[PDB]
Amino acid sequence: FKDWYGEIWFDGVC
Amino acid sequence: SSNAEVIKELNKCREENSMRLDLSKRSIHILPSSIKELTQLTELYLYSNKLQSLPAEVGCLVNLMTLALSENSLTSLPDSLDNLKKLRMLDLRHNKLREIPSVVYRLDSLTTLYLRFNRITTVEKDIKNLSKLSMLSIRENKIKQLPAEIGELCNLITLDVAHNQLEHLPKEIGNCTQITNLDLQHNELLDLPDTIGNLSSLSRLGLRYNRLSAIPRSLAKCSALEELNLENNNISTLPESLLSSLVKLNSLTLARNCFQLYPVGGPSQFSTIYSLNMEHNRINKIPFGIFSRAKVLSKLNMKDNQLTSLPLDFGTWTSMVELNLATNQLTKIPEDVSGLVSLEVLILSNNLLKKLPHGLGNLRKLRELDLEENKLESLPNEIAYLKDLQKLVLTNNQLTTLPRGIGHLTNLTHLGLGENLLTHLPEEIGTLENLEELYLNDNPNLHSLPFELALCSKLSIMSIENCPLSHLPPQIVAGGPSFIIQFLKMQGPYR
Repeated sequence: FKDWYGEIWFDGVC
Repeated sequence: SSNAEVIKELNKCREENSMRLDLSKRSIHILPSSIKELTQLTELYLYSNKLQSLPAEVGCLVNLMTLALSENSLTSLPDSLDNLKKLRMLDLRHNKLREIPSVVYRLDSLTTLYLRFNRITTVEKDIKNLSKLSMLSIRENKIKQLPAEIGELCNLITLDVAHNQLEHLPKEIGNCTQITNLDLQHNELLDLPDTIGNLSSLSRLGLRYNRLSAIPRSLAKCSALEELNLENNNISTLPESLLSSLVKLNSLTLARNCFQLYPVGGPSQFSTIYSLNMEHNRINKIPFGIFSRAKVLSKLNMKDNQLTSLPLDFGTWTSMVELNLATNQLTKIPEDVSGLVSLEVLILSNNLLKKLPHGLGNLRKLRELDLEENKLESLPNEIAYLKDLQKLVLTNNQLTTLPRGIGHLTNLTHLGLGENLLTHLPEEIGTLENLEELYLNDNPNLHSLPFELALCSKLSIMSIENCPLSHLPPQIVAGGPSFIIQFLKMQGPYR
């Protein structure tokens, strides 16, 4: 998912 | 921005009594102490600058609720930030922190804290003071342990510790009963706490790239799990019918582990999952009937395992859309493959196939067929009915001729025939309306090309390197594909 900063997090389970 | 331009922005903010101050993306080296007059601010954005320190006057902005310091060179924070009793979101990502600044542990009004991509090594016990934290991100740091005090964050919903050096989790993590998103990818976890089952709201559990050798039996109590990624660990089995309890599971990844068999439990454990990834294991068989209840299973990856045959009920996988069986030891595909009417992608690379079943031609929606690195000595005439086929990869097989029915593959755009034993191509190649890429390189017995090849009006890529083509003028083939097609075109019956 894209966080407020535009970075991706939770890659692998999104 | 110069210092004067920054001051002009502050003055405008004061005159307009604006509650938001955005100074991001200005190459600012110094935040002037004049910021102290902007007491009405609730949001201060300073990300993407060159700040190496924050002035203590920022503590005078007692109404601040959002402070974004992302992408600077900060190593610390002034103790005056104690006075920001209303701060809700603090973003310190992409700085030069070797630690969580001491004052942050005293900002007990925080509900959102981003520490991603620093050099932090320790999470102090004082983390308990941030009991209002619902989102915590310490992704990409150097943290080797989490304090038991992490269990006092009973409002924690999203916890991202991806890319650290954790070897264990404190059992008290089970006290964060609200955790719904937990990312632990790329750590060094040797095991998970048995209290993990207390997280009944957990929906996404990221565990790829760790050192787990087993999963706790209590994980079956995380019945809200939708995404379970165990890629690249050291797991060989799953506890008794763990998957049967995960009634919301959408996708499961067991790839790159030590599995020799499917997890025990029967078909009840795959009734809800949409995609199943088991590539790069040592699985020697797919159990009979394990997918009889997998009504929504659309993607199965068994690449690089130990399969020597497919199960008897292989033809019952009517919902399968993408199937990868590459790098196994299959010597034949059952004729029952004709039952996979929903299959759009079929990957059979690097097996031991010498021929294909006639039932392959029934896959009316197949779009991609990868058969490279087998022993194929021929293709069945039934391939003519693969009207949806767009890509056909046959690199490094034993083909000498192609079925004339291959001309009915009107949707085919990529045809990879390199490293085969082709002596010639059928004249029906000319009806491949959409053919764009034709790879014939390394066919040492290919001495001719049909004139009908000039009829493929979208052909733009062709390789014929190391093809004799002795039946064409030597100077023609010497000029490459451009002269060859030109010759076949203007020297053929279709000009």
